[PDB]
Amino acid sequence: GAPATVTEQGEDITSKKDRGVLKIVKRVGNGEETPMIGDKVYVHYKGKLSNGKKFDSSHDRNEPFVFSLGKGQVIKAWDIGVATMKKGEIAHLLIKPEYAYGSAGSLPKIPSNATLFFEIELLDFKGE
Ligand SMILES: COc1cc2cc(c1OC)OCCOC/C=C/CCOC(=O)[C@@H]1CCCCN1C(=O)[C@H]2C1CCCCC1
Repeated sequence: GAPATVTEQGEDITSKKDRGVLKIVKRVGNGEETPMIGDKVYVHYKGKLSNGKKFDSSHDRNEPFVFSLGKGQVIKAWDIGVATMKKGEIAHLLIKPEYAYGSAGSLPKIPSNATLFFEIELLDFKGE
């Protein structure tokens, strides 16, 4: 499935090159700008545990998901991954626990030491 494809084929976008955040661009976006830290970012996403045992989508709530990049509003892997995306891009991310919820997890949704998968569409971003 998509998670295994990212394992095999994704780019390691971590600074440490520890394969903690792997990315495939699935649909190319437009322009040269990518979000800077502080920017207000608008996304649609679908996510799940690598193992399929829980799922989540912006669509569940009927509206884009909006966050400020780098303000600790989302997991580290999103701050790292979404900062690489262009407006209109769709990407897949596979994420090791050290860039998500770690050894503690976040019960009941996220177990300890969980690997996470997301599809993310970058709809728009704007400067603070
Ligand atoms: C650990 O708690 C949750 C995790 C996730 C979704 C949750 C959630 O309950 C608070 O509720 C849906 C509404 O929440 C909005 C974003 C939350 C920030 C925390 O989430 C994140 O930083 C990441 C990136 C942004 C989108 C949501 N995502 C999640 O980790 C998801 C999680 C994805 C894997 C499957 C289960 C849900």
